[PDB]
Amino acid sequence: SDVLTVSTVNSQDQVTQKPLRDSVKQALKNYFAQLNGQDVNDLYELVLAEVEQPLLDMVMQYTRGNQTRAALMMGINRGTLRKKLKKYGMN
Amino acid sequence: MFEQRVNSDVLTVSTVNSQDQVTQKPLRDSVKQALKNYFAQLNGQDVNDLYELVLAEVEQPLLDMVMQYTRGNQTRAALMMGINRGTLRKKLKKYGMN
DNA sequence: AAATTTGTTTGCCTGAGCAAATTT
DNA sequence: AAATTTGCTCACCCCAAACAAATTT
Repeated sequence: SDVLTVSTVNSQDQVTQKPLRDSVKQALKNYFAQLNGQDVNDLYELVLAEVEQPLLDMVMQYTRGNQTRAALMMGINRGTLRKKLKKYGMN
Repeated sequence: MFEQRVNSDVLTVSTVNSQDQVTQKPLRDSVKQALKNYFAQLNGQDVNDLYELVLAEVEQPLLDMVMQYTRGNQTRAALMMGINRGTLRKKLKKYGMN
């Protein structure tokens, strides 16, 4: 059903999958609890930078450095991918 | 007075370790693992949309939490996300969040 | 009734090329 | 020596702004 999942453990040491979206939700619930009405400036860039870094990181590992195959898997423009890599200084 | 809290530690998730001690670990790592599993469980065809896949999986909950936190308010929402109110409307429509 | 938000209009990623360089 | 990939140029979404209408303070 879901293709992006992570591994969880419960009290009874069973390992079970939960969707990544649930983890993201958890992280933000946390972030929000810790701040007390202190305003949030750029939450979108925050999350995005937090999520692109390991995305680029895993497809550059998977395509063994091949930016062309990487860009194809991701479904984005080769130039775009260059841009993103320069942005997080993985290059 | 102020201890450093780095970017990987701002958005975090509760993990359980080899000693049943609960610890906060980066959201980065959750994404990382979801992808490692998505790869290892891929026998073995091509992928053409990894980016939109991840992106939707991460936008949906970000949009959800922000709206809960602004009690439905789209102006405050778009303002704290740091995006134009119009595109916030666009994303919201795209995910059926109305 | 005044202030704010909504819903709606307006006007800063990509394919294709191409030579250099790298892998096959 | 061929094929592929890279680095680099070219020129089809996000944004502020505006405004009336709805809503919330």
